[PDB]
Amino acid sequence: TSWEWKTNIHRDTYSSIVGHPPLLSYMALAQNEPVAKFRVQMIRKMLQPVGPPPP
Amino acid sequence: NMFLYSLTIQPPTTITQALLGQFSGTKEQQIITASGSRLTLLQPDPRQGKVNTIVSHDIFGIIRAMAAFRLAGSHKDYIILATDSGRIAIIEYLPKENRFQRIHLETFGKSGVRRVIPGQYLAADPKGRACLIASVEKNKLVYVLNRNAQAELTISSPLEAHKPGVIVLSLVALDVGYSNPVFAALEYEYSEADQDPTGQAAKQLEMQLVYYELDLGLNHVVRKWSDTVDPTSSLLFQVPGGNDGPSGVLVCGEENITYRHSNQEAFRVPIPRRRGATEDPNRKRTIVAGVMHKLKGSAGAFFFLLQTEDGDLFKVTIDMVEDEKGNPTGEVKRVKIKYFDTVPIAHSLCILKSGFLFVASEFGNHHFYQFEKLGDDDDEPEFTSDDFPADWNAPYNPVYFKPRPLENLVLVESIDSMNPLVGCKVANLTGEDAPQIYAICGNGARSSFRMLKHGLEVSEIVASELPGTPSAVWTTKLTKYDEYDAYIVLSFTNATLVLSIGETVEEVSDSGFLTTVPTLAVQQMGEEGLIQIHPKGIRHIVQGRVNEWPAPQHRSIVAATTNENQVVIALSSGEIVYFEMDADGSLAEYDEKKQMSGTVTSLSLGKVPEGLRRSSFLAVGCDDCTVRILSLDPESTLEMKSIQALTAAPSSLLIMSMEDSTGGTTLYLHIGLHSGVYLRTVLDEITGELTDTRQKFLGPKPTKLFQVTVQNQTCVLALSSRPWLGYTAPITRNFVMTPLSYTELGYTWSFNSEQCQEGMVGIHANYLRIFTIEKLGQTMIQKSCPLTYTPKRLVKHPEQPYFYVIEADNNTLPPELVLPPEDFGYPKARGRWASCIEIVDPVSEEQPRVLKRIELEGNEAAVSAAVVPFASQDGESFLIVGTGKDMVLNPRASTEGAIHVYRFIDDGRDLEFIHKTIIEEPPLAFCPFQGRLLAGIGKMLRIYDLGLKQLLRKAQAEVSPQLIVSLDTRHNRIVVGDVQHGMTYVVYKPDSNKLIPFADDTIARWTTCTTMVDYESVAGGDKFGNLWIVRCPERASLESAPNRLDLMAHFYPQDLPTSICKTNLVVGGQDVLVWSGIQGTVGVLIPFVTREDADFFQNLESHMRAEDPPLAGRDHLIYRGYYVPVKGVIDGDLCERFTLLPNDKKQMIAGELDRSVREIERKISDIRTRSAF
Ligand SMILES: [Ca+2]
Ligand SMILES: [Ca+2]
Ligand SMILES: [Ca+2]
Ligand SMILES: [Ca+2]
Repeated sequence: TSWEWKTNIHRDTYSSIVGHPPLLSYMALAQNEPVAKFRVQMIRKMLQPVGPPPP
Repeated sequence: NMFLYSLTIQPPTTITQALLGQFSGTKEQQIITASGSRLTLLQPDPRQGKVNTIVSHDIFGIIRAMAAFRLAGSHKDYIILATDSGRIAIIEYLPKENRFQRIHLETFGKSGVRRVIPGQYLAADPKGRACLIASVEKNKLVYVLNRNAQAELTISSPLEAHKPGVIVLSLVALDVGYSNPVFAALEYEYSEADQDPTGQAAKQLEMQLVYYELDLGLNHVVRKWSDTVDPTSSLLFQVPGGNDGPSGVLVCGEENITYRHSNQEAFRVPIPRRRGATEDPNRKRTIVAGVMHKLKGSAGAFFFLLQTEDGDLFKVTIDMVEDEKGNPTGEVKRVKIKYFDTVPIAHSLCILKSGFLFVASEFGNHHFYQFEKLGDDDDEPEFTSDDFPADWNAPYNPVYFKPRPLENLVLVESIDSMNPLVGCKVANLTGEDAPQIYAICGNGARSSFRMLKHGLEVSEIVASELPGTPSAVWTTKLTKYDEYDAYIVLSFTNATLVLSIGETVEEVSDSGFLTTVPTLAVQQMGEEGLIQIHPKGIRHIVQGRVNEWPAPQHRSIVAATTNENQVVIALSSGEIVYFEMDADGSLAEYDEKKQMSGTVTSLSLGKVPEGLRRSSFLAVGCDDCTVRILSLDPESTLEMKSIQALTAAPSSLLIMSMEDSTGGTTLYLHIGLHSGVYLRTVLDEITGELTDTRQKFLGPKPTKLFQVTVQNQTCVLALSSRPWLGYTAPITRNFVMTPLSYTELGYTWSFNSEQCQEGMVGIHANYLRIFTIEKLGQTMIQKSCPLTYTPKRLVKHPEQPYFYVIEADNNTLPPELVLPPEDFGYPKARGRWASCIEIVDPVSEEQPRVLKRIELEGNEAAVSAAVVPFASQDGESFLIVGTGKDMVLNPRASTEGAIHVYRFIDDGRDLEFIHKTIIEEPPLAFCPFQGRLLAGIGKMLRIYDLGLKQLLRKAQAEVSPQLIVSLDTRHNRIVVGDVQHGMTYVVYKPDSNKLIPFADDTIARWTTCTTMVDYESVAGGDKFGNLWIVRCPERASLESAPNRLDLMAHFYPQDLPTSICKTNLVVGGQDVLVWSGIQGTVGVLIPFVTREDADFFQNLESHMRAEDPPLAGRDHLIYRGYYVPVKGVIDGDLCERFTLLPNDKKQMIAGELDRSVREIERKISDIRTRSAF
């Protein structure tokens, strides 16, 4: 659907990953990275998760 | 229509946040921790160097943030909780009641963890004047906290500070002294990035530090100040303000620390890089956690402890310009970083005023350290803002440091944490009655293999030979004012031995030739004298002068119970003789004796109730399977008060008053049956009738009862095949019987001495022992051994007591090809894997041990494992390992997968590598299927057989929509767990050699673990914290995409399930579902026996939902049905909070449920102890 729709779905997903400590610990442990660093990666991804908008 | 009861065997042991505060109101400091949904209050002990848990409380919500604040002119901190309730809750701890109580609860939004609803961030003004709660985007709310005329807390309505497009990475409150409160935030706006169609406006971040000033006068909030900071900035920290320092925040980003306040210049310092040979040079690092501490007795005198992503702790300080004299000014000059010490990576760090550091590890055990601090003071290089460039883009030269063992800190306690719990299995590797729970957890070199055993931990002080097998023991004081009881007595089938305090003992008084049935010193407040009753008389000993009660009839003494002021004996004829005490002389025998229909098998007199002359009741058990209560009052002596019939002959009796769940002592009669049964009844204290019977089965041996004292609490010690301790739990306040992790005992008695107090003495098989149960409450004992890398799976040898763990640390080079990795971490390297197999022997020795390690190579990592028997090999079981090469998780990257095959040698104590067979993608799931191997590779379900040089395909098909993560099977049915699309039921057609999928899941489920409970249904969990059970419809089950599975149960434990299995936890044999959670939970789902029990616990759960709502304002039914509504499961964690209520609530619920309070208690305890523990 619209680029906006996909963008919102992804931003909601990243927000949820940062929000639920168990999931965040799971993913960060899988990557063997500190939980805070993974949290920062996820929050940073919210800028443009997918491609740039259409013109 | 309910059928499952959810209970918690082990609560989560993670700590996503720990906070320091004077929560008790005293000047002492306490620690508040968030463990998933548990709010826990801990008391550090500076003398013992340990930390003890004061209380824990299930929020029935998600604890996302915590803040502490103090009211003006008060010494007590309150706790603000930011959770998923959509509400802000402010709670207080009550030391008199040892419970949490919330003092404010106000709704500000809808429930859940959502993007635009605050809860993610929470900060509080240091002076306690206001607080700010915020979401990731974009809402912020400020609540003003004030003090009313009543001196109570008052909360204003929130003040909005929203701004669309704003993403927050960090939020801390500024210490502006008593100026207008200011909150600092790291923010970036995405509004521009959405407007640039191609090109960007992205791949770049315009991070700003923003100040939100709260004007208390005008009661509004405004973006007062802001500026651009380092785009890599991720953390903020509060620097002291007002007189204690210049207000501001350390901004922390990639190799960048900055003071960066509004009325000050910028001051940049870099992060030193490790100088190790394995350590990659020119590798930048960031900060993960940090603490600020202000030292007492001095202005300023503040430092920072900041932690790198490797776990290295650097001390940061601030130096300000001096005047003409030697005094500071408000202007800041430099920022000094100095290497401090390396500790595990932590979610929170806390510096106690008593000179300790509490480290809440993000993974693995938690750490408690004591400061020193010896460096040597300038042994470590120090680096300042002189003259590193305040500009982040400006060039500069890197700086290095050499890590080294602890100098400033000393470890004083390691705190058991099963976080992260990768998996567990339930199995019985010993002859013990209860299976054990084996679990793999930890991360890195701090990982661990742990075994949990249901029992109480007891420490044996001495042991000795006798050598003849004694049949009884006692300890007794010559005098009623001796704190240390003098004597220890033993009894054999034809003799008696007497000991005492000290190193060795022998005889001075007492009759040593004949067997002795009891020993007590009758006269409290009358120093002289013990009694030794034996067959054929009662010897009274007083300062060496001896006067004995003759038998004297042809009959002999067959049983006897003794009390301080009273003595009761039972003869072979069935007559009962009662002795009370005058001003001098224990021979005040009653003129009359009481005849019994049969032979007396047990007697219990009960201690003397203080403030009274004598115990009013006597318990008499007979061989006619009856227990009677006879009166001992003077007016109606030896008249029968009550009687009860029993399932078997009573072998033991013990009258004892214990603390009850309602805050006052109660008089109970413990009964021990000749069949191994233990009962506890209530003695009415007036009419002497017995009510509210509790039962339990302890073992085949006849149960015996004794009274001991543990932790200043009077407890019952029941001896059966095992020793069980019945006590009132200190925190949860219910009545528990837990077995001892100790040898079978035939006799025990309370023991005292100068060396140990409130200990115990017991005998078994030519041995005497002295032990004490130092601390109770923890019903699960845990033995552990370290592992090499972060575990992934756990499999058991099919016949021998051995385990095999596959382990894989991502983004780590093989340690090779001087610093202990558990203390400093393996050397990190991007894209490189470190993996290994380890064989674990958990039972053969006192502690689990790793027998052998098998290191992998070739950038190859283990991801799955199974023990599979092959028909082609006459049924021999082999070890199957799945691996991947050059694995990158996001996005998933396939160089190649592989399946190693190993063979069991030396009964499973070692492995022989057979052959390795390469495949397309890493195989995430294995499963034994009809004498051959089942593997899941990609979306591919594949059957292999064992060949001479490779595994050989025999059939395959695509079954799952995106990726296989789990497999299980019964008969011709295979159940396939997809990484995202839930379950898929496949059937195997032998004549056609086809794998046909015939059922799939309705909704998406990010499966993490599965098991088959029967042929038709599968129980599993998903990564969003759900447990569920799906089932194949009966119409589609006869078919041996097209059909949809039915949903049979669903439940939100909140913790992420990592493993699940169907097993039996108790000899009683009720099949249960045991599961484990990433945060440390070990839980059970228990099926109800009858519809009546299901109804009782459903209605009990409703009333507990009304009278004990979740602390943080959640709705319990909505919480347990976070994603999809609750189906089939009753939350027993809530039900078990019934014991915590005030008595009026208990009586109300007892009214609505039409059962007595003691009955509700008994059913709650019963459902747990019968089917699990
Ligand atoms: Ca009472
Ligand atoms: Ca090691
Ligand atoms: Ca590939
Ligand atoms: Ca209470």
